[PDB]
Amino acid sequence: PVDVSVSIFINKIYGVNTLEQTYKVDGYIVAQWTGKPRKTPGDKPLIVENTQIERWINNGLWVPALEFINVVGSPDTGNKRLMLFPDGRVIYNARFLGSFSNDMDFRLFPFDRQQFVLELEPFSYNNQQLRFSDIQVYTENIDNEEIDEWWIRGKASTHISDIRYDHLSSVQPNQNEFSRITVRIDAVRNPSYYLWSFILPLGLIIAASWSVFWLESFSERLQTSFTLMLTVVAYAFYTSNILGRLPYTTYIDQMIIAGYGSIFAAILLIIFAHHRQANGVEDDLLIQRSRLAFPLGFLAIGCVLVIRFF
Amino acid sequence: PVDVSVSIFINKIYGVNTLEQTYKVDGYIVAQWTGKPRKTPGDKPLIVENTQIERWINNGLWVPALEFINVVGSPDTGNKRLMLFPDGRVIYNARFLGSFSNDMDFRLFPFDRQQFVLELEPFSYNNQQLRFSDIQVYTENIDNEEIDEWWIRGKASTHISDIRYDHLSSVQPNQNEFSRITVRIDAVRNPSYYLWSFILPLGLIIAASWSVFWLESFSERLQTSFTLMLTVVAYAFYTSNILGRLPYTTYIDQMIIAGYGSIFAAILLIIFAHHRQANGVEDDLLIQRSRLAFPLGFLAIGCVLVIRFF
Amino acid sequence: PVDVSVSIFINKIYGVNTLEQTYKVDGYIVAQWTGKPRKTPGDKPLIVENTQIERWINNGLWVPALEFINVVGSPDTGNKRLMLFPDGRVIYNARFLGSFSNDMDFRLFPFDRQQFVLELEPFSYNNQQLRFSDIQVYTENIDNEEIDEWWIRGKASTHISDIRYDHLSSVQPNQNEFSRITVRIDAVRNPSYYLWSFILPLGLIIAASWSVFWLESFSERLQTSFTLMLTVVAYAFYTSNILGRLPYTTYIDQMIIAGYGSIFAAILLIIFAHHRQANGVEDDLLIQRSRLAFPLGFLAIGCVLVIRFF
Amino acid sequence: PVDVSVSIFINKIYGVNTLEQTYKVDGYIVAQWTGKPRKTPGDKPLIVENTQIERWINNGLWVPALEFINVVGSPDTGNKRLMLFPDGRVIYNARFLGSFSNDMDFRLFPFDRQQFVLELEPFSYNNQQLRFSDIQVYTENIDNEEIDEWWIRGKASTHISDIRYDHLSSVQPNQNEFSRITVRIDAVRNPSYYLWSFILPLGLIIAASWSVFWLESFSERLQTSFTLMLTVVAYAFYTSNILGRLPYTTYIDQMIIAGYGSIFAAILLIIFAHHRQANGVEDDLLIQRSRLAFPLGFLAIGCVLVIRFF
Amino acid sequence: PVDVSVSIFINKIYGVNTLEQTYKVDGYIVAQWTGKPRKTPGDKPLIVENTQIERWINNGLWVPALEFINVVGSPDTGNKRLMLFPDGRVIYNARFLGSFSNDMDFRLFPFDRQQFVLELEPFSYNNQQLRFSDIQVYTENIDNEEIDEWWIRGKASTHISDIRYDHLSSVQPNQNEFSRITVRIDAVRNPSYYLWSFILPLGLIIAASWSVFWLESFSERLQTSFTLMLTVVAYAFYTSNILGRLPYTTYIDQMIIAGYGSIFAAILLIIFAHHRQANGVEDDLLIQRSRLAFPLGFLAIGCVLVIRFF
Ligand code: NA
Ligand code: NA
Repeated sequence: PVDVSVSIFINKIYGVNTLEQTYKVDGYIVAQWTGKPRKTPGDKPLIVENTQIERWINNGLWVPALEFINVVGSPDTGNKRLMLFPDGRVIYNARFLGSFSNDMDFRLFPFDRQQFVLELEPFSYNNQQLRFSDIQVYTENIDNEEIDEWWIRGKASTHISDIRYDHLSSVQPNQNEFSRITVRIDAVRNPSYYLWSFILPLGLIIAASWSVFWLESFSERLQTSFTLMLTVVAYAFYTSNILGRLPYTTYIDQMIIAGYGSIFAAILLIIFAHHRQANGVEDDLLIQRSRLAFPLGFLAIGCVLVIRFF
Repeated sequence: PVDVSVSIFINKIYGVNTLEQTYKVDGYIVAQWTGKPRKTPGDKPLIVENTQIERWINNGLWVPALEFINVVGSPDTGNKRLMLFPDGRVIYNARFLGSFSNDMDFRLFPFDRQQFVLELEPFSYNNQQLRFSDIQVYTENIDNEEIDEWWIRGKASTHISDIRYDHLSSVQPNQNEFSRITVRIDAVRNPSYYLWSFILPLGLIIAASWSVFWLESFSERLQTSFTLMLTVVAYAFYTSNILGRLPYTTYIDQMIIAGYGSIFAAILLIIFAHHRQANGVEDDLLIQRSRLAFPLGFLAIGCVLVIRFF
Repeated sequence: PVDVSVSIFINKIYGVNTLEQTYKVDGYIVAQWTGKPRKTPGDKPLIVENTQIERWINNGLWVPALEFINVVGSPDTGNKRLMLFPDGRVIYNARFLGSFSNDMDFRLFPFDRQQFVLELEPFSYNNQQLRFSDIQVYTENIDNEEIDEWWIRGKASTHISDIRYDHLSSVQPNQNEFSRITVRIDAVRNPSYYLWSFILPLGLIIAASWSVFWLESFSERLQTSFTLMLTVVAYAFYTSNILGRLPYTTYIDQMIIAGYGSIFAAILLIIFAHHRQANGVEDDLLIQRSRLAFPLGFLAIGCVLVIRFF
Repeated sequence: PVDVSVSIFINKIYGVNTLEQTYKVDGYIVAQWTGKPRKTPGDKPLIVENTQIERWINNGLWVPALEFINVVGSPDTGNKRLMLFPDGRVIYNARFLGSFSNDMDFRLFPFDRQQFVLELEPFSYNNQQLRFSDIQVYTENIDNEEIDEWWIRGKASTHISDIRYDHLSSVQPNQNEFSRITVRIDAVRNPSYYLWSFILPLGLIIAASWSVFWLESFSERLQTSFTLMLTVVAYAFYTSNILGRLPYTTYIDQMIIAGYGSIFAAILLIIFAHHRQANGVEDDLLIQRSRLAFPLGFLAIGCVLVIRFF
Repeated sequence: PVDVSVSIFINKIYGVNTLEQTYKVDGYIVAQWTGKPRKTPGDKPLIVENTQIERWINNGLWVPALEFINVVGSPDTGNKRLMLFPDGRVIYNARFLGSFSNDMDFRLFPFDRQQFVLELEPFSYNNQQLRFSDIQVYTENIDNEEIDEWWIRGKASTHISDIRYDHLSSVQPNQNEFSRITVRIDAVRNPSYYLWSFILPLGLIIAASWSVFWLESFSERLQTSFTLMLTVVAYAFYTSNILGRLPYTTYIDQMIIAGYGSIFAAILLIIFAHHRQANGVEDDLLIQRSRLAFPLGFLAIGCVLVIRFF
């Protein structure tokens, strides 16, 4: 087998698209490995750039292709560099730019923690003939800085894994498992946008929809609460704006459903109160006396969700 | 004729676009077939990667092109591998990534069951000179896991079909039918998103638009019901958001039209009730007595649609 | 001159974009023509696939380029096949996929009938040296089936036309007119989507905006009619959603303007009625007596438009 | 210097995008020029198509590259034709398709007049070694017909200009000015869409918001005028839909701001009128007597803008 | 080391996308450097255009690749020119078109000042073998003119920087720092669009929501203020339209939150006023006496933000 040493440089991470579960990675790929010695002009290694590497491959150079597994489309390679040493180590450099896609789990969406994964494999050389020795990661341009809505934490977590591909069994019986390089880039979201943008105006709308309880006329109790109920229902599709069509709820989702329950229970309580007014002049007191206990109850449900879910 | 053995690996299915009737498939193609024996260096098969397969084709190697029928655009191939055995079997490997399009039928949209089809054909070699022997499918990375709004069930269903192309009749009279590989990937949707997102707030709006019947003043009976009627009409275009401009209705569509009928019959009943008030003080009882029977009627229409349609 | 026989296969029509006046066509191109005889291995015609046709062109083969006139961008060709017969007929096959654009006329939009046109020309060979003999069309996969909002009727209508290009006059004086292949694919829209989706809720809104005439209080006559008037105005941009910024009106457009006239005349009639109430207690009868005659009038305007326009 | 004769054919203009200031042009490029005589087979000029022009360039043919200046991206060339005459004139043909971008000035947007400009330059040959003799334009397929929202007027206006490029001064001291071909295609918009689509419903809304002055109750004067004021404010973003984020106003913009002034002055006048009602029963007459003079005033402001601006 | 002189021409800047933090740059690249002398036909330098530069590279010409660091995707190069002098200076010309991305800081968004940065580096040649001598910038076509929402100020600010790349340490121990060309293009936004488009209608809405204080009936004080409050809340997402999901607020954001505070404090003050009405007939004076002091207070908060923030 042949040892391979890979060094990775990450330029910038951008274009994180939760709707399509994609994100874009910029950087360079450097693969170092050792072969037979050769002769170079001078005692200095040879520089072979693009539209000249193919000529040396046609001469008989062995340059394996190292693909990326978790990409959509094709890695948009730029220039590519081949470095040839007389002593017998061959170094291939290229600038990738890939649109990477991976699984994400949005349970606690405003305060979520994700990771970016990079999965690299040789295309046709198994570890019995091409082994990845080690990788050292270079993340310094994005080491501690904020992506447009995500914060970065710490260094990269890396691992090389060996995975079996059963679909080569008819064409390569026993040696069909591949050395795979896996790199993790941890990332945490900034809650700040949603905190100043949605949970605040919703908070004011909930407060006004509670303050409607202090009124003393029936039309003011119903019509304003109805308009507020419909406009609160109109904010159901905020999660679908940023995220996909997720089968599970978030804090915005759970909060807005709790708001729905509050306003619907309020309008049912008012209707039941008027139905208890048999003559239209007998006044109930206990049924609107909930101005101070149930706000503590709603904050209690909120703090139970906060304590248990965190 | 020449036998061909194809083994298929499916990496991931994503980007299911019901609006354009497209979906994206990642994976690898492996075609195995047997020809004349040859000479290789060593007793080990030769590895010929990209920008070197064309040289061996120019040497006289017979590598047929196996296209995909049901794609939009072109399959975005990546690297391609040619495996050459001295004993006389030639194995071609390539990584496809295609945007696949096929028919879909959205009668029962929230609870629908679809399948993904892959249709492959050689470009110019009929089965009298190129026969597909068999295919074995490899679906393990996506064997039992949820696509972003679709669930996967079971293994792949495969079939090889032989179809006649009449447009080669002027250029190839009798032998113009092609061996086609067909692979089915069954998929079932998750109703969960729409269940928590749309049928619930619509349910609360219908319940409030019914609870308006318990009021005792004319302006409250009309104005709130009118605003609720217009906002219920405003949710007509929800199906057009996810789906296309379909000629047929769904459960959201049938439910929202039933809601339209309920609110329009309610407002007509209220107007007819006031017209029966000849003096403006004579009160009707039978015309608003439908508070308990017609909700059972609406649930009856719903359960009839549920029982008969399922 | 040289005869050319072209046979066309159409795979599927999709992606009809009325906003950009584009549509996508899938299929294969087959051009058959006769030249000088040659020598082949065996008595069987030679199969020359892609990345090998260029070598035979460099050998001295005459393969003309047959472009498409009415495309946007470039035809996304796939594989291409060259068929070489010893007796002297050369057959070129390729899989096109083009985004085709042509004129459309949307006078009667919900019930419109269009056609898809395919315009093909050789790039540089006039009919004095390259003549199109005939074409036979192959439309069987889409022969009788519904495109996502269009129905297909009958077979293809074809014609070969000879058109003069005056811009070669400085470079080719007398022989500058080109043989052009024209294929028509008739298509009719399905009215069903718009029939269940827009003309129905608009019908209910118009009916409610008429039923407001049966009320007996001024505020109920004005405020509800005003809200309904503004929401009917809000549906002006439905045509701009599907279609472009058309200089002419459709049935949705004419219907919604008729609705505008109805609601604006109604609110002016109510204001004029209240102005005729000099003391605020004198009641008019003739000015609201139009509950039964003018609905017949509005249906009369509708049926006049239906009878005359159809 | 070398004379060059260019003849231009324009196929169709489409995809005019005011938001990105782009438009798409289809057509062919024909460049005719005279060089040294040569030998051809027969007495007939040689036809050299694509993937064969490069071989003759490698033979020593001088084919300059004629780029387009005002494009975004790259001109999507199709086939390219080289015509070789024995007498010594070389004719290059190619089918371009470019996305062209240029300045536009939207002062009087609904009734605007623009022009399409085509700017062509050789890439590296100045007029001391490559001179453009003349151009004759061929616009017949689009000579008098309507683009989807633009009308075409007259023939093309052309000019060849010689412009200095100062950035070659370090590499070519004295001879660094380039012969540039400039073609103008005048175009005028059709006001019809906006005339039937926006200025009409806005006209009805303004008329209703004036007709609110004829009412006799305070709540009807305020609430309806408030809802109409907010929905008129809601139509502020119509210009941003079609156009960009322009620093200057249009007729829709000026009209909607005039509407804003009318409704805001009306609501301030009503509030001031009620404040002049000291006892709540004393009635003002002069403050609502403006039903007939200020509509003439608003039409006067409109006709002043029409007369002065046109 | 080898000196390199680079001259840059900028054609046009367009497509500034704050949502994706991208912008597009058009222009040409010219690199001048001196090598060994050679022989040319005549005493005039040789013109080598595209699809001929690669042949001279294969002959043994040393043409380094000068990439751009801060691009997304790949620079869409057009034609490329090589200029060869007999005396020994080699000049490479090419037309780039890149989508450039860089950091932006939107604290004071309507009145912001940004700069466009261009970062260029050789791909594999460090300054010990390739040194950038100097750069002279050519910005004349866009020297003083307005980009579609940005104004340009002054000349370009340029600097050449030398940056260490630690990821070549395993492959090149001591000499791994690269000469980088950095060009700054200062740009200032035009506040005019937002000034006439959003801060004006919001100003009228705030003025009407203040003028509601002059009314004398409870329903008019509540219902209109409630509808205005909800529609003011509805304009929260204006910043998200142009900008991204920013963690920090702007002047539109701070102004709209101040409006939220004004309307919510107003509705709470009205509710508290009615609660102070113990009998429903006792009238408060001090609680609505804030018609003249708190508008001065709101303008005071605005002018404090204006003075301190500027
Ligand atoms: Na009311
Ligand atoms: Na209302």
